[PDB]
Amino acid sequence: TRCKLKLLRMERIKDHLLLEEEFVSNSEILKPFEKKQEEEKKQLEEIRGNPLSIGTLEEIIDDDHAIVTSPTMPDYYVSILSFVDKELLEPGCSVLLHHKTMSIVGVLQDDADPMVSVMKMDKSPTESYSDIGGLESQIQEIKESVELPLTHPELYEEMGIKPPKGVILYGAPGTGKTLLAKAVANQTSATFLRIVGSELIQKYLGDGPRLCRQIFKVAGENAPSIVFIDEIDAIGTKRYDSNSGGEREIQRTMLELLNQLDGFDDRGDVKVIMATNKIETLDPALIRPGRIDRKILFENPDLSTKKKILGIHTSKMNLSEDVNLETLVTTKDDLSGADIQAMCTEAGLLALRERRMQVTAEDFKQAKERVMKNKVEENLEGLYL
Amino acid sequence: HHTDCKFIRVSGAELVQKYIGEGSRMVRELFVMAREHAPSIIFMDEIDSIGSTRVEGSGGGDSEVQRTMLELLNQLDGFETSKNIKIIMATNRLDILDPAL
Amino acid sequence: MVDESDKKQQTIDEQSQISPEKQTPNKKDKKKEEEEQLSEEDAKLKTDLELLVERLKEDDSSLYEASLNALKESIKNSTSSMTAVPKPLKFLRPTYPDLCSIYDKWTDPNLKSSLADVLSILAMTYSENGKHDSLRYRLLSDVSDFEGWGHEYIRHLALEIGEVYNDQVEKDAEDETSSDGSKSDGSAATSGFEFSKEDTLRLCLDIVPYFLKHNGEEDAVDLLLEIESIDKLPQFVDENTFQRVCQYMVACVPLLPPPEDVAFLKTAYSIYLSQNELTDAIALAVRLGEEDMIRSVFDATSDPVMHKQLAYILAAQKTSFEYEGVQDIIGNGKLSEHFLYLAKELNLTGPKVPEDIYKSHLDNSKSVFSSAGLDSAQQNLASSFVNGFLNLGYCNDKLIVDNDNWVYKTKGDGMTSAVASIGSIYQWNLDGLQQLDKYLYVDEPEVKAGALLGIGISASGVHDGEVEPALLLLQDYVTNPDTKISSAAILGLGIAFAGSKNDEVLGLLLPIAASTDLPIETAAMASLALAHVFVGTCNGDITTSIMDNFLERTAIELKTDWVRFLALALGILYMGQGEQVDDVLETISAIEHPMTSAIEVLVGSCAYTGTGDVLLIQDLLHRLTPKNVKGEEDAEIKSEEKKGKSSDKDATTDGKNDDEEEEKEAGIVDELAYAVLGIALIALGEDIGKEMSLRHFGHLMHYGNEHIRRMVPLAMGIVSVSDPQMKVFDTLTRFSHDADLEVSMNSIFAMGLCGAGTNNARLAQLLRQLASYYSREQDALFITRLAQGLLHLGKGTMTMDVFNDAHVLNKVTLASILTTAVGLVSPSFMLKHHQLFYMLNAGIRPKFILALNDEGEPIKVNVRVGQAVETVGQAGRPKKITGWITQSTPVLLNHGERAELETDEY
Amino acid sequence: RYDSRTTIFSPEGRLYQVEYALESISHAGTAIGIMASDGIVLAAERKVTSTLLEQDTSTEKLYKLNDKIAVAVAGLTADAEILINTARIHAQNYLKTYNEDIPVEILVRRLSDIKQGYTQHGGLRPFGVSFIYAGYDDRYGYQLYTSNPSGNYTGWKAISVGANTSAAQTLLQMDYKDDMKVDDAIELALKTLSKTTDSSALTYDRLEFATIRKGANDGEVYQKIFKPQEIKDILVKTGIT
Amino acid sequence: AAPYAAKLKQTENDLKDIEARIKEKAGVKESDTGLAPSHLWDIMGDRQRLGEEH
Amino acid sequence: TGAELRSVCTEAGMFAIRARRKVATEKDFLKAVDKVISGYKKFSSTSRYMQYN
Amino acid sequence: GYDRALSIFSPDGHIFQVEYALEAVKRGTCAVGVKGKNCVVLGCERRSTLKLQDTRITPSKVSKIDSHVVLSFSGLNADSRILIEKARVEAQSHRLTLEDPVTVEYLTRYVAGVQQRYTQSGGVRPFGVSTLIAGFDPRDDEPKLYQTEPSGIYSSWSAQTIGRNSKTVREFLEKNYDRKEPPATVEECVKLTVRSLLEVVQTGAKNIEITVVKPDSDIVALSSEEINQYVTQIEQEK
Ligand SMILES: Nc1ncnc2c1ncn2[C@@H]1O[C@H](COP(=O)(O)OP(=O)(O)OP(=O)(O)O)[C@@H](O)[C@H]1O
Ligand SMILES: [Mg+2]
Repeated sequence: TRCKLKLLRMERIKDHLLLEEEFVSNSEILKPFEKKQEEEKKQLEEIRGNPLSIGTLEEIIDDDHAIVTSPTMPDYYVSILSFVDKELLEPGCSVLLHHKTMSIVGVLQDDADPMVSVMKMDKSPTESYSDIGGLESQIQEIKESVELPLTHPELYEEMGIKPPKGVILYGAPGTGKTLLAKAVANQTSATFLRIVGSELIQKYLGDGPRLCRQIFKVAGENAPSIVFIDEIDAIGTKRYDSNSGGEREIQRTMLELLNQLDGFDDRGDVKVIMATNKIETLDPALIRPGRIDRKILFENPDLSTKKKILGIHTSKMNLSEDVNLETLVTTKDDLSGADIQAMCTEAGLLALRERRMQVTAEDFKQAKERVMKNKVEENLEGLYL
Repeated sequence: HHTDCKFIRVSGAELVQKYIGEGSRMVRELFVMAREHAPSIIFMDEIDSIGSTRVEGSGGGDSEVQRTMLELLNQLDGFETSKNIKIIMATNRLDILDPAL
Repeated sequence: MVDESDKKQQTIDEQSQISPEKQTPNKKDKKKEEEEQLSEEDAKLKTDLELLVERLKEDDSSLYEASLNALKESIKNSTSSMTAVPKPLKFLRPTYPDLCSIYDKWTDPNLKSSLADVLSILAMTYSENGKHDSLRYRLLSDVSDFEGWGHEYIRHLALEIGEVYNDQVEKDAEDETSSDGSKSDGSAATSGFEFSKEDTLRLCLDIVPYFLKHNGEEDAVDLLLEIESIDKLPQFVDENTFQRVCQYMVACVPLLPPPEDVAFLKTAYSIYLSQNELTDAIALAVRLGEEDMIRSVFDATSDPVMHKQLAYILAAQKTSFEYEGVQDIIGNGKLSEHFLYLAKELNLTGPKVPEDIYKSHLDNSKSVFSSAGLDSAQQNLASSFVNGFLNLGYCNDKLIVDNDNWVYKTKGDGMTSAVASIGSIYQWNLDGLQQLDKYLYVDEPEVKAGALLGIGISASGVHDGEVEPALLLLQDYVTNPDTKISSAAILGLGIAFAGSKNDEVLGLLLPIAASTDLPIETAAMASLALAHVFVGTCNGDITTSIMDNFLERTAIELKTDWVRFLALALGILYMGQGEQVDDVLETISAIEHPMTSAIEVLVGSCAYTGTGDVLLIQDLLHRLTPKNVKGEEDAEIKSEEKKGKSSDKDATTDGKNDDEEEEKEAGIVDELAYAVLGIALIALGEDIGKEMSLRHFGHLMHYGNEHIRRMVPLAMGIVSVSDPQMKVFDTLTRFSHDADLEVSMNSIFAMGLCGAGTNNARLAQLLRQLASYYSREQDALFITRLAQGLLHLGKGTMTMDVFNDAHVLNKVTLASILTTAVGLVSPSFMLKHHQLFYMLNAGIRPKFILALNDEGEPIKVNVRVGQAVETVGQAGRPKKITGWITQSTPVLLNHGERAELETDEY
Repeated sequence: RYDSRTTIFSPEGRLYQVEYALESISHAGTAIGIMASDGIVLAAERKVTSTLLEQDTSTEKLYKLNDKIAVAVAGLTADAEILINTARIHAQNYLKTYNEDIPVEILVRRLSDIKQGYTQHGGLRPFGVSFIYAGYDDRYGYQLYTSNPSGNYTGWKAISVGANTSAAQTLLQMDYKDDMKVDDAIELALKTLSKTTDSSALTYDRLEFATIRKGANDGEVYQKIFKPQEIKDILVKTGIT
Repeated sequence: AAPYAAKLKQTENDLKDIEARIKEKAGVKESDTGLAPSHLWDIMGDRQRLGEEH
Repeated sequence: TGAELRSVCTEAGMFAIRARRKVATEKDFLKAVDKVISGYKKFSSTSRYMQYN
Repeated sequence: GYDRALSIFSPDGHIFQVEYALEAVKRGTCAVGVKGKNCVVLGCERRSTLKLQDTRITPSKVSKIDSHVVLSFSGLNADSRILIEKARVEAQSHRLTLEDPVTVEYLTRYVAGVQQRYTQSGGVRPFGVSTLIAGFDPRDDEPKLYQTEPSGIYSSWSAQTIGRNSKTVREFLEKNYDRKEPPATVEECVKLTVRSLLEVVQTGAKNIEITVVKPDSDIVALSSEEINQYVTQIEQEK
């Protein structure tokens, strides 16, 4: 309790005093510059009238003119002139005209699409780095290809050459792969895009590769950026339709990836992570190196490792009353870290029947049996016996 | 009725989007609507006989709707305090389902 | 649930869920009729207790409320609690939960309020018996489950917390207040608090503080010592006990004002001293900053053991770690007295052994040059200083210096600063003196003066054990009557010894700094040096410094620069204290002038430090006031006004900085931002005021040790390219330095863009160039922090020269000052008896998980890295020792401290 | 996908066709053997019935394969029919050659091969029959086994096949007694058959019964199939009717 | 659950203050770039603005 | 492929970072070719009847 | 891939039906073989499905084919059952021809032979059973251990493990075992077997079954009591 408070002490005072400051300061910002700034405001105001007719920029010709196509429909041969530059104007941007004579009075707008919402994440994970605990030899591997050449470029010029491009995290289910992508991206504070590979298939034909253009068009502007393609195993035999998604599309989406990630485009400075549960499902040319470099293989966590993973989950819990925690790990052999999170889930479910608020040691032993029974089928030892 | 949630039935439909017009990139949208009208129950009925080209797809595309929905839901677990947007999945038998559902 | 009578014992429990027949009818009637039946009630008490225990499993509000409803009445209605005197008193044990069932299980606002008061009174009276303690205990360690007890047991505990807090706020105290109705002290509730504390320490972590801070007394804390020192190893390990203890100071660190805060931290120190680890003792003793506490831990290892043992070696190491040198002076001479060996012991305490370890690190890091090749005009001057800035700390670049060509092409004030920059190549090194000597005996006086500055810088790493002290060289120069020579000499002496107030050093500086009648601009260095000397330790608030400041104001006001430097010097002097600095604020304010008011706001920051939240609001009202007054109208003076405005801006920043280091630890992100906005008020309130606030922002960040270092310096930097004063960039880079070439790259590109891009004045260009080279040290040679590193709540003494320079418009004279920038952090290595220079392995940790720490006791998982690496800055700071699998045991625990590792292999 | 012929495996080393053949079994009625040292009861339930289905003139879920080994059938009765003929023919072949009524083990092992054989060789369908073999041989005394359609066997102290295998198994092992009585063994079979079966009243006509005993007169082995009226009376005793 | 429960409640009051700061801060904006050269273009552009040839 | 030839240079180079040597030498090239050849068989399909003989 | 049928080859050169046949072996009970110098011990996990399962009449996982060769299996229990009987008709027939008892080297070929035959053909699936055949020669007293696999390939190993998490026992075995000196005392060699089998049962001393072959047509099945004493030695030392 008194440890919690020390943290709670700094947090309250400092930000709430800054809030009280910013509130008073809204006024105060105007006061030191009110004759450069209101002078500028005046001159801005005078040329552009009201309203500001928004058009969408098709293209500029570099000579101080442009062709715009408004949404209100008419096309106009505008001038690039006044409070606007040729470098600020790039296709697909939304430009500000003055209504009565279309002169480009500025640009204040580039994005407003529903599409780009999809790619970005407003994320807040409940497990951050150092709740990836154990398998530390191989977290060290994802660091070297994602985290550490962002954090020090020093090391990758001290060795010379390029920093290795991308990675594939692959192996058995439950091995903590998801939590890796979300947690290494916590460390860096890079833009975490996330798209699934069951969302890379589309219910419209030939829109699938257009979507795959969107992922690294987004990546490239918000860079440095970490693009998670989660579950790209779903490319080989999982598809929404056949006469309006079809066979053509599945192959095309993969062709599209090639051009994005090491085509002319090249698109340097996007770290790519691909989680896939089977790398023998994946395309031979997407498991070509030099767009995803080295592969990291994970396996069902080993006997000492599952100590780590049991401590991560039972730190939340009220602990064992008699303690048999060290023997739980021993009984399990060749088993996932997802079995460990389903075991502390299962212990507190048995506890949840009572609608008691404590948890005791004995629930652990029961809960392990319950969830092992669920795994094993009646035709496995039907087929066998 | 007891929890006081909007029971929003989803099914993969093309009728629940007037904008994108399909249920593939309406998995993202589902979360944001259900977030305005929280707390909510998402009843994604995996009927796996609903379609006509979805059933031809992979035996049913509805499994694909559920796998995207799970993960999205996993990364924000405390976006209002705990959860709130409950994913009720339903299928005839669990033979019909994938090893990863 | 439903009644099923007395068929079996199971159904008796169900019967009493709706209506008890052995607690309600029978007992009630019994008490209200015969008094021979008091004997029957006494036996039935045990039975009644059991029925509560069995039905503790049940949780529903209705079947505790109604069941015990008429018992709750009986207290005053029939029994009156005195119809049989002892007998209702000892029968208060079942009736006390009955009251709590209306407090907490049922919520009826009228009764919940009223019966809170009733519970407090009866808790006190029944703690005389000592059975109210046992009542709490059966729910604290539990016997059964319900939602109810988990909230209920606190309601009993809260009664105690309530009263004790109230006796301070309202002076009347005791049971005179009807908010508890229970006496504050007296031997009936005091024994209750002690017993309660015991149970709640074991199972919880709870009421143990509420009692301490509410008592407001160190006495409360000293009771705590007794109980914990028993617990130190048999109940749970040393480590677990410690996490409670360093916490004892930290949770209420930012909420014990000066006389309270010191008095509490005495007790945490003593707890550590009592326990096994003396390593924990030294950390807290440094914190206090008192000479007395340092000596006690040093004595404890040195004096009792006649033999050399581990003990003499360990003593020397512990005192060595502070590079203030405050511990260094004190610990020396005991080694000489004991006389096992002089030679090893004296050297090891001094910062002489720190020179040797640097060579091993340097071998890995090598040398990479990148210094400017520009020559002629002001660009010659720029480049020659830049060479020293890239070779800070011990570095070898002898041959370049020996090419006297570029050296002689410096001119004016440039000559002085050029010789000073040469000295920073051999910063923290015995050798280097040779290069300085050549120039010193030839040519104009200008090179002579610059030699003395360079001696200062070099002497930082060697000034203890009576092995070439700075005092020895520089005394001769002070004697010499020339102003340039003497001023340079005493500046260098202050730097070298740092926080050390040795008799020879202090007493040289004692008659002087008392002439300001004669008008000399460069006599700023008189007080400035003495101020630097004082920091790192408790301050006498010396009468020499206070007198001369007043005298200067009387004599002159023409030299605006002189009086501005003087004002800052007083405020820096008082650092290392805050209790005594409350007194001197009044003393300064006794004599009042508008000029004197400028001095006051600076000194307010130091007095109020580690307590500032009254200080914060003050330093914001001050900002508002010029404009506010103009507002009123809207509906000699030059010097006084300007000093006024500038002082305030500096003071605001300073207040925030000292506060953020000592305090809790989350808040650090936030305090940087308070600056951005202070500047923002400033961004449309004073036009003149903007100039000062730009420069302050960078040193705000460095002092404060901000968590975020990527986004904020870079973003601010862009705006300030347009704005005048390129000295803004210099102040940003001192923060950005961090662990080199993580943060500091973005700075090289960004600062390099504005500098290379725009040339429109060689004056403007010069500031930009110096800043860029400062930021990086090749291949992570060393890091600079304002903080001690030994404590991350600490603050240095060598970095205070950096902090001083950002209060004034840039000047060539200021360039001479900026060469000094000392503040080195050592790279840890595992030591042996043969003084091994290699670390085996370490874990490095970017972000502590632990919510059982702020500082973060390093996790035992970490990420593993190789031998012989620099102690990483932010995003690497928690450091755990990996050596345990190769079975090596640290003697000196390291948490990301500056301190060198030491291990014992068995 | 792998739900085809028998040569092919699934990449998980499953032959889907043995797995489905198991599942065939729980679409025909419950069948229970409970072993006791006093005798074995075999009890069975009818898959469905109507009010003019004659089932008092013959059995058709209890067949004697010989004069000391008899079988209860659960599963497709067509698949059953051929395998019962093959078992019975072999039972007498053993008689002719050695002058002993065939051991329980030799007979189960033979039929386990035969079931296996229709899966392993050719294009022929696997069998989807579970036979509870209850026998006597003068080696092991009293013996219970059951054989999977998979073509393997295990010995038991109690087993349930047919519909509602999981529940019927659970109630059996809950009240099982190691030594038991023949009389109690008959009672525990009606008690279980009531809760597992979705017929409202449990009628004599939904039951077939046979008992194999050496304790109904020693020196000799007596196979006693219960007639409708004997079945009808024992329901009374246990108070279901 | 009073020792952790109370303190948890204060943490939620803090977050709300923060979100409010993003809203408060966003309230100056004011992001029109055209710089120092385009102070000349605004005279030029008043004449193009009343031009019928654009 | 020359993509694999880029996987000897990169792979030899992260062993440079970990050893706390700035240069690369021959020995770290030896491990680097062996890691890429041997890892390549695992990703690709191989289910031999030579895992007991 | 090319699992649609057995006879068609595969770009990858691996007949899929054999590969999946192996996978099936992991279903069944673990069996381990360890040779001595004067012993071979052949032990197997005897996994108990329910407590209603007899020990009166229920088959052991280890089957003697002839009076001095011993055989365990791992795999599809249904399939093993005819494989063991076919092995046996030939085995006995070996004496019909030669008036010599069955040689272990002739026997492994034969068991691999029935299996190879089934794979070669298209109108049968392979056996989903790998077997360990342990034994000594009649003529001589050096211990011999063989394996057959689904494929129809046979090997000799010093010690070898198959079925139910075979990998983990295999590695365990390497570390413990010495090829310079195999244990030359029957008891210590048994003990090595028990330690292996402990692992896969997790807990059991009534689910570990040990069988031993010794030279000159000695084959014995070990008492449940006798195995528990060995487990007692292994738990105390640990
Ligand atoms: N080494 C570990 N440290 C901590 N927690 C672990 C560890 N490994 C696994 N986990 C826990 O197991 C959970 C389940 O695994 P997770 O969702 O990350 O899957 P995965 O292996 O990527 O599967 P797929 O991607 O095929 O769906 C993790 O979220 C985490 O809580
Ligand atoms: Mg995953």
